[PDB]
Amino acid sequence: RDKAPVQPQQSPAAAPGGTDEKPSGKERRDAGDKDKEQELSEEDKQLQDELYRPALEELRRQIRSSTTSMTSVPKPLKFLRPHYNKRFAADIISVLAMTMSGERECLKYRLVGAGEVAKEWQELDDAEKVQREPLLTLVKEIVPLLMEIEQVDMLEKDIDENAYAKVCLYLTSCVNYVPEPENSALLRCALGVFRKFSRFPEALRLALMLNDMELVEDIFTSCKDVVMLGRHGVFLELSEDVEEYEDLTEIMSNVQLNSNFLALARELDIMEPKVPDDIYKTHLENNRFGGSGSQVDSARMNLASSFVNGFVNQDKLLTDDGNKWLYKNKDHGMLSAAASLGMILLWDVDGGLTQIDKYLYSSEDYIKSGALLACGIVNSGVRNECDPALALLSDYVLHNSNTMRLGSIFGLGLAYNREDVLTLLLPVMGDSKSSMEVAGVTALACGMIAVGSCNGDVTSTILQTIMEKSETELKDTYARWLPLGLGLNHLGKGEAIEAILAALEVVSEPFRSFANTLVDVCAYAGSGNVLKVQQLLHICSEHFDSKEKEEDKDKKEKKDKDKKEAPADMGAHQGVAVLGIALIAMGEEIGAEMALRTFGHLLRYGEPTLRRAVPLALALISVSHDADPEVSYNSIFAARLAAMLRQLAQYHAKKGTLTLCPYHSDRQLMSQVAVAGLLTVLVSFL
Amino acid sequence: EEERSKVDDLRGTPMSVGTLEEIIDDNHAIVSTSVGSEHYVSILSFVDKDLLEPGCSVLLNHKVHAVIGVLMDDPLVTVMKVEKAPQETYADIGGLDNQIQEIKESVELPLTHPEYYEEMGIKPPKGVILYGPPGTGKTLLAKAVANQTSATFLRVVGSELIQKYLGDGPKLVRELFRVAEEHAPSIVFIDEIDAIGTGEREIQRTMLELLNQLDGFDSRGDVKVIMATNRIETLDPALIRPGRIDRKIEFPLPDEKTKKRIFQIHTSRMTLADDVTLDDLIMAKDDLSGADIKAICTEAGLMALRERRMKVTNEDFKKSKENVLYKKQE
Repeated sequence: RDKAPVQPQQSPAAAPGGTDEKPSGKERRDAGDKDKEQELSEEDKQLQDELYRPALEELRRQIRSSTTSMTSVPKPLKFLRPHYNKRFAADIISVLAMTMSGERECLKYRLVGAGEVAKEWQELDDAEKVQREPLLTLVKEIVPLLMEIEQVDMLEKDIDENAYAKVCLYLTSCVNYVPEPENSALLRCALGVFRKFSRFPEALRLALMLNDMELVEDIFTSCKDVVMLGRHGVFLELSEDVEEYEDLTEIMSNVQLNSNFLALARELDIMEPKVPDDIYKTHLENNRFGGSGSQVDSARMNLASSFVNGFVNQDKLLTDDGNKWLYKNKDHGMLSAAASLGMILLWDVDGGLTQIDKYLYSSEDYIKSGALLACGIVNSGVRNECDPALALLSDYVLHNSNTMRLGSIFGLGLAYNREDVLTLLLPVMGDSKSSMEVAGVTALACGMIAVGSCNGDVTSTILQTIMEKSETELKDTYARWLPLGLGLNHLGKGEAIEAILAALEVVSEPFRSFANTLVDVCAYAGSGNVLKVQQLLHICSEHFDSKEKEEDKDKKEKKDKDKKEAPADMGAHQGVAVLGIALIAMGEEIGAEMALRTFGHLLRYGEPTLRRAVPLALALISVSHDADPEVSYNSIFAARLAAMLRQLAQYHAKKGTLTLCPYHSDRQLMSQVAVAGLLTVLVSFL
Repeated sequence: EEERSKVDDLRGTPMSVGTLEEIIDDNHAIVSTSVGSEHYVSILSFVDKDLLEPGCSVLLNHKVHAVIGVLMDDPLVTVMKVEKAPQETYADIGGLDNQIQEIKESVELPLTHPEYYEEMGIKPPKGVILYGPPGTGKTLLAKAVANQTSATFLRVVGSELIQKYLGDGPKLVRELFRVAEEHAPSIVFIDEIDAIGTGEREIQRTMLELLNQLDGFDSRGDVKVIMATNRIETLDPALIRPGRIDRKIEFPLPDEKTKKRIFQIHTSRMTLADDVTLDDLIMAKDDLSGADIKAICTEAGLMALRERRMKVTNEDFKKSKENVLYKKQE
């Protein structure tokens, strides 16, 4: 109605006029007023006026919250100490106290670093637990630990809405927009409320992120207490990293209550359900082993037939197609074809000894060296296959144990985490052989042993490989694959200052500056650190055409989750190195049609290195439209690397470190075919 | 920089726009013009020579006609086919489940689920040819949309693109055959086949040449061609045996029940009132396709949306039905 009767009532500053006029404002405050509260110019004297002064503060914060203010709204409430499903409480509490306490917690969170804001935060916490509108008040109260008592104060019965919604979007915006320590608060408090609640596998992902030894204990006594089994052993062994499996088998071997977690803790019970169930319900065609095993020639496409042959591990005909196939093959193919028997025998542990024994202690050193490589690939928890290779170790120039050191140290690193493999690896790195893959599989071996460690050790292992890295400045491929293992030890954490320690004791000529930028690559697994994104765009134009490839290649690791920002204008540039950066930065994801378009444009190129390295990610991202790119390569080619690599794309077609290390080590194909001897022993494939 | 800005003398004032004919492997191509001037000059920079697709307009000069550059053509190809994946699947329409599983089983067996296709050893890469009595893309695109779920698609609607210009010939069919060659996992869809129904002597020879190139005399199994006309009597009997070799089917008359199902599908997502009857809606119609009932569903949802409501009353849907009653009678 009109302001005729009530307008001359706010002008008198007398105490009774306030103590009866203000209750009328609380009565008519159900919808605020008839208008936008244009009475500010008349209540600005009440601002200076003060029996029921808390009601004057309530109406004052009501109107100041009503029109506009940034700091003066929550002062009448922090001084008021409020003591005096409707529309009144919803309006003055929900939105007015939402933005009100939001700007109070923001101003008091950014300005100063008492308990009045905590009492306001708990009062609004309870009132918005009665309001029951989720994720709004939550997404506003994210930034204010108090979040622990907030979650354990709220997570009592509402599990699907707060866990699914709050953990889903608050976890996404917690790895996207929230820094690390508050995400650690999400991990600990989520360990609390999720420890008291159900849905163990999401807490197992909280073990994939926490990497703590207590979570697996409480979830194994609780998952053991709450009665399938082989399935959660399978993805149990998949989600766990290299540390808590070794520590898991030592604490389960310390308890030995049932030994079923010891049985599930190794690679045996993750492969014994898969292989028979895969051979039974699936039937692969033989026209790709006969066809893709028939169009091979030139002693390289035949190597692609040893890899496609390695795809089987149903049909084991091309595997057992007589003999002399390795005898006709050259060294580059004696090692790869020697490891083919290891690729085709991932299961049948007992049969691996009687299948590889025919090639053991042979006449050619590469047949038995690749045979020990096979013995290292076929198993990772048997630890009873690497006795003869580890025994001798005494050549100091070359006698069957530098190549047997390649296969046995690389396959043993794949099947590795005791010190008494590095006490023996000390003369391995200290040997300093002219062969690149010695220090290659050494740094990759100890590096894959030290992945996900206790924040990273800077001991005489990486100190020794850095001193012996800078020992001689020859064969810079050592400087290209030693930072691989260095980064494998730096991997697992981003906030550590160990990368700056490498910036202290490593910085030199651009060789070890490329080492330092590799430590920069693997030491930034990913968080909210856009500072290195603008720094990425800043150092993106460096004259050195390799730290662009690796330092800019880190894109697929840094923003691996938020894939909407990963596509950029890297293809619109003119540097072929950048085209490689995007081409490799595509990844091995589900392969949407946009990626297939980026390979439809990146595929047509003239350089043999880019046209050689397109089908790896093209067919890794798509594992209908699978045979069209193969026909496209048949129309482009019809060099040798394009045909062997397109047959290897027929191989490819038809957050663990094990799926990240192999290709990152594989980003060195622009050299001699010696690297292609380590190409055949990748483990990132599924 | 200077080497990039030194070829400006060739692309300067003496410059023309010609029409290239073909590219010869002897590094000298043949071009043409309004009088057909054939000049062969060694190639230069800025040209692709692979994606150029000879037979289009290029850049010439008043000089010896050294090719300095090219110019892209036909933005007209953009309106030919759609590149999106509509959510309309084969399970969104009913009644013709056998009629849709005949084409689904016909063209979804090659290149997809190949154990029943490559093990037999037949490979008839010709596809079925359909025809819709309502036409207007509703039924023919509701049958062809089954292949559009997860696959590349090729669409051709109307013979106007051949008749809206001079008798260039089957070169556009060669463009569809080269984009289908580079896009083998696709489905060729020819819609509104009224070439002979709508000089006229050249339409017969470019249509018989369309049958010649469509037969695939030099190409192996590459793509499945699905044709769709309106009247089966307009097509000559010579276009049947070479073209239609796999199978053909007939479509029933949509009088009351097929229009009841079309009305149900067009009124499944929308919200209608309780008093909205169906007998008057399936009674007042007479030989109508789905484009006009979709038009009155659109203008009925917007007209009912004028009052900020999503419910379509009966009087407003009859007021929109008057557009159906008037449009077919006009």
